[PDB]
Amino acid sequence: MFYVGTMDGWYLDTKLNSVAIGAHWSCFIVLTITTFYLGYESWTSRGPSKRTSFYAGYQEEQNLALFVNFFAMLSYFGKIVADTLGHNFGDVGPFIIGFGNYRYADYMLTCPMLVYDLLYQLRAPYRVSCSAIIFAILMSGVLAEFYAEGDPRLRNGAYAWYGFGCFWFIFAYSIVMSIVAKQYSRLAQLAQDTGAEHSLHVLKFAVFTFSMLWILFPLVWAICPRGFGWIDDNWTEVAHCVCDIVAKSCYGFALARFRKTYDEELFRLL
Amino acid sequence: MFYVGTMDGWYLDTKLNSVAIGAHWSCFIVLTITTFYLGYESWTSRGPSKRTSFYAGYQEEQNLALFVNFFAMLSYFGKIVADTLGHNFGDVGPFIIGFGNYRYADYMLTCPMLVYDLLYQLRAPYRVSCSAIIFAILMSGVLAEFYAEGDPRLRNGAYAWYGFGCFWFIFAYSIVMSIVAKQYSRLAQLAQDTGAEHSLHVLKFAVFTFSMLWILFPLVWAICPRGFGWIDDNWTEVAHCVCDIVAKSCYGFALARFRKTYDEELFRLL
Amino acid sequence: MFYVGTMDGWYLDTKLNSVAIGAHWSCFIVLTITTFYLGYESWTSRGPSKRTSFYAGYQEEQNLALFVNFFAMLSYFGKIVADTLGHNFGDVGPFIIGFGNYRYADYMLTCPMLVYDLLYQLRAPYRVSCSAIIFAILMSGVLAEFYAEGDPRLRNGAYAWYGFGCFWFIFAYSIVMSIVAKQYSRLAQLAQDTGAEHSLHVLKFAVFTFSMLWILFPLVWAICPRGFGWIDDNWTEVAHCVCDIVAKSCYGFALARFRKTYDEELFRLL
Ligand SMILES: CC(C)CCC[C@@H](C)[C@H]1CC[C@H]2[C@@H]3CC=C4C[C@@H](O)CC[C@]4(C)[C@H]3CC[C@]12C
Ligand SMILES: CC(C)CCC[C@@H](C)[C@H]1CC[C@H]2[C@@H]3CC=C4C[C@@H](O)CC[C@]4(C)[C@H]3CC[C@]12C
Ligand SMILES: CC(C)CCC[C@@H](C)[C@H]1CC[C@H]2[C@@H]3CC=C4C[C@@H](O)CC[C@]4(C)[C@H]3CC[C@]12C
Ligand SMILES: CC(C)CCC[C@@H](C)[C@H]1CC[C@H]2[C@@H]3CC=C4C[C@@H](O)CC[C@]4(C)[C@H]3CC[C@]12C
Ligand SMILES: CC(C)CCC[C@@H](C)[C@H]1CC[C@H]2[C@@H]3CC=C4C[C@@H](O)CC[C@]4(C)[C@H]3CC[C@]12C
Ligand SMILES: CC(C)CCC[C@@H](C)[C@H]1CC[C@H]2[C@@H]3CC=C4C[C@@H](O)CC[C@]4(C)[C@H]3CC[C@]12C
Ligand SMILES: *C/C=C(C)/C=C/C=C(C)/C=C/C1=C(C)CCCC1(C)C
Ligand SMILES: *C/C=C(C)/C=C/C=C(C)/C=C/C1=C(C)CCCC1(C)C
Ligand SMILES: *C/C=C(C)/C=C/C=C(C)/C=C/C1=C(C)CCCC1(C)C
Ligand SMILES: CCCCCCCCCCCCCCCC(=O)O
Ligand SMILES: CCCCCCCCCCCCCCCC(=O)O
Ligand SMILES: CCCCCCCCCCCCCCCC(=O)O
Ligand SMILES: CCCCCCCCCCCCCCCC(=O)O
Ligand SMILES: CCCCCCCCCCCCCCCC(=O)O
Ligand SMILES: CCCCCCCCCCCCCCCC(=O)O
Repeated sequence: MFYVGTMDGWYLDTKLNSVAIGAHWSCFIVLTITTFYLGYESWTSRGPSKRTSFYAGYQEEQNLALFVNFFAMLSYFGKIVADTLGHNFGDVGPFIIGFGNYRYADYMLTCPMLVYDLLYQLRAPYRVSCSAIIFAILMSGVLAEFYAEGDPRLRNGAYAWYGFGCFWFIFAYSIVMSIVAKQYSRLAQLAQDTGAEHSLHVLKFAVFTFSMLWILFPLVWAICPRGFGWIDDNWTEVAHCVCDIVAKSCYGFALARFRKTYDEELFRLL
Repeated sequence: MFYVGTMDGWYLDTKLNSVAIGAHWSCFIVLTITTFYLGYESWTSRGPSKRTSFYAGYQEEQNLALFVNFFAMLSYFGKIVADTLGHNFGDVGPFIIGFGNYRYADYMLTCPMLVYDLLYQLRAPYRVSCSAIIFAILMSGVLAEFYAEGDPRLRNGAYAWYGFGCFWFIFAYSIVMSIVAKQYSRLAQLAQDTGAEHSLHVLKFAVFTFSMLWILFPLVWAICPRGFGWIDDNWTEVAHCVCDIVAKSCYGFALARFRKTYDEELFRLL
Repeated sequence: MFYVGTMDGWYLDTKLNSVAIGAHWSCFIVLTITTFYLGYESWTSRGPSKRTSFYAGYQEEQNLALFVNFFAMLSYFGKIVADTLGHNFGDVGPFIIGFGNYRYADYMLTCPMLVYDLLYQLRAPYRVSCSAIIFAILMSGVLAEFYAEGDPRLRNGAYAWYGFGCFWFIFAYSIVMSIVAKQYSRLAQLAQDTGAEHSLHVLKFAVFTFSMLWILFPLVWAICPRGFGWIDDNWTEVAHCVCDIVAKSCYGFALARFRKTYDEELFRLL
């Protein structure tokens, strides 16, 4: 009778329309392109010096954007296999971290890597600590799905867990931004008028812009059928596809361009 | 008919009484307090020198006690949401590492971090190796729950897995204590009568005391309905709450006090 | 009606014969022996210098073969407990990473460690990156099991996921071998005729031989009931036991012998 968390739910027909299926295809294609591009950048990178063969091979923190895009691509491969077979893939079948049959179970793998990577660009403190908190926020979102989709007697568990996640998200942000802020401040005074100043401006704004676009995820939760229900389940899939293209692919391309142009300029100051 | 491992089990009414629910509330409050306290110590720590701003931010091994308390707090948040909704949370619903709807599934995340942290205080060898073995012991305990709570035809699987876990636990201990012993021995001769001797005495006894209190977990298993059944399921929840307050919170406060008083005294010798 | 992914499947009688049960016993005994042997080598190792007490304790990358054998031993302990109780253990019960009730769910823990260890022997670049890709390939194999064993309407999902895994496996190999190749090339010119040359020859061939034996896993998939069905489920269990003895135990013994004889000879060049 309740399908969430079961194999019975997995064998049902897909509830998704052409709009949601099209969004999954679009997201998979963009993530696959980004993965091959970031793979090429990883192979050919010689570092800021431009004299170290397989630089990204020895400094493997450089491959974090590649692995974010690669794991997101694997998750969307699963969504398009399920869509083309025409079976239900929403919060049914086996619970596997890094796989997106459970909403936010894919992000539990990729988001901690993405926050680590963002903070690593500014050599910011609390990188592992912010990855751990993001892991717990995404766990909160997974548990809110089980309550939201289960027996309506337990529905208020979804708000308890959303609230917990939002609490720690606001906390994490209000500490993260106060690190990104101090890291730019340190380097800004250090940079003086050297020309590294302009690249350092760009790095702070890019890292801040991509950080702040993460607020779209709890906002989509609030407007979708989990909260107010102003958008349906099909448009929620479209909202997540767009947010994933921005958070992972556009981030991946933006960072890859920064490393192409401004890496050495800041490698002396960072 | 058998509920362990199923969503059907999750929708049943809670089997817990007021004593077990009160123990969960008490444990959640203490873990939340410890988390905020250890968060404050992490933010304000300047290291043993007292001259490094955001020391714990760059030396993130210092945040391990914080993350143990934070993940235990998340697990107990889940128990009190389930208690207040009034649904069954004992070995039912989705299997998620770091979440305590399966007994020992929460500990699979926090215990390896806690053993790493203990051995890191003495700069002991085999820190990752001891974290790996503790992970396997807690896996053993998870698998013993599935056999203990399932079809009684398979009940003897619970003893096979408890035995496996106990075997490797005795092994791990009988090697760990022989490291803690040699690490104190090395530093004891090195310390001479310098005043660092007294702090080093305290560190060995504290690390040994907290290590030895981990024997309470397999002893609670033996006395609870899994073994002899001298205590019921409600008193087992109380026993785990008390053991968690000692193993995580009291450990967290004890370590934080050691770092406040004796960090620099031993940072020259460690 | 479909048992894959369910607790109902776990309570069924074993489908395995004496040949498959004997293979599980044989594999468990060999992995346990290898674990105790590699444990002894870890304890007594003094490094290439032969002057560092608990060398493997401080350089914990040396314990990777030990932890591969230890986790494989835990997985086979589970198979023999299930065989002796006489219950079904094939892709039923709880999904737990590092546990082999789901085919390839045990390997998701051990294979990334094993590829890290192989590449670490040659100080090869892309070690974490190759561990991440192997993790995704083994995830692909897990998802192909759910489709292969479920509702036959969704059977073609098994080929989609096998294809995805094979694609990234060929990719990973065709990049890995081009690293092992360049790492041997670098050291070969560096070694000249010093006597380190002969040991370096042995290391390249051993690492290449063990790397290439990993092709047996997707080949067994193709010949077993997942693909052409030339062998039955019982002989598939035997094929995996033999492949595990070679990939983990024989690897473990071969590496341990290399470190006994040729460690110092190459520690100056590596
Ligand atoms: C989406 C499916 C069909 C996979 C196709 C991936 C395509 C788009 C990938 C694979 C190889 C890639 C190319 C690899 C190398 C280079 C050289 C350099 O100048 C950067 C871009 C460029 C030219 C890449 C563009 C994207 C690319 C063409
Ligand atoms: C990047 C673009 C160009 C290529 C698309 C790649 C993937 C997503 C495509 C290519 C071929 C596809 C498969 C083609 C055939 C079948 C059989 C059908 O009964 C179920 C769907 C299934 C199993 C498809 C799933 C999706 C699939 C694996
Ligand atoms: C349990 C629920 C209600 C959450 C409440 C957490 C409370 C207990 C936390 C939040 C902020 C914390 C304080 C933060 C900072 C300091 C300064 C220093 O002198 C150590 C203790 C002290 C004074 C902390 C004591 C505990 C504290 C008051
Ligand atoms: C630390 C102390 C002071 C604060 C306690 C925090 C948490 C555990 C409390 C505060 C408010 C609580 C919620 C209040 C309202 C409801 C609706 C009810 O139908 C189910 C329980 C549920 C969902 C509660 C779960 C537990 C809860 C989230
Ligand atoms: C498979 C079950 C019964 C467990 C038994 C494990 C046995 C085979 C293990 C445990 C202790 C091990 C021994 C430990 C130490 C040494 C000394 C050295 O010269 C290497 C081999 C040798 C002699 C080992 C051989 C294997 C050994 C005997
Ligand atoms: C290495 C060799 C020498 C020792 C073998 C170790 C393990 C695999 C053996 C030793 C004793 C065995 C147990 C003996 C008794 C029972 C009770 C029976 O109703 C179910 C099987 C079960 C639970 C067995 C499972 C496997 C077991 C745990
Ligand atoms: C690649 C995907 C990214 C970067 C996703 C990030 C998602 C979040 C920050 C989600 C956060 C949420 C909360 C703050 C509350 C609980 C619900 C979530 C999971 C949507
Ligand atoms: C914060 C919680 C802690 C430190 C818990 C530690 C738990 C253990 C060491 C449990 C060990 C067990 C065995 C030795 C055998 C199997 C049963 C267990 C899991 C209770
Ligand atoms: C100890 C076990 C080892 C080293 C196992 C390795 C297994 C693989 C490389 C398996 C690979 C597969 C694919 C290439 C495609 C999908 C099916 C798999 C999982 C068999
Ligand atoms: C340390 C944790 C801090 C507290 C964070 C969680 C607090 C928010 C709980 C929200 C519960 C909302 C329940 C709504 C009930 C209703 O619909 O009437
Ligand atoms: C932390 C980022 C910002 C998140 C903004 C949260 C705004 C509150 C959303 C609550 C939605 C759940 C309650 C809706 C219930 C209903 O009216 O049906
Ligand atoms: C390397 C592994 C070492 C062995 C560790 C496990 C051995 C203990 C097995 C205990 C089985 C107890 C079964 C009791 C059967 C009964 O009740 O009659
Ligand atoms: C390794 C730490 C010490 C653990 C102490 C173990 C003591 C044996 C407990 C076995 C309990 C299981 C058998 C009870 C069966 C019964 O009598 O009903
Ligand atoms: C980036 C991903 C690359 C593509 C890798 C997967 C492509 C192989 C898909 C195989 C599908 C085979 C379906 C067979 C259908 C049938 O039986 O008729
Ligand atoms: C990447 C390593 C090599 C793998 C070799 C793959 C060979 C193709 C195997 C496809 C098997 C699945 C299709 C069989 C369908 C059938 O005929 O019943």
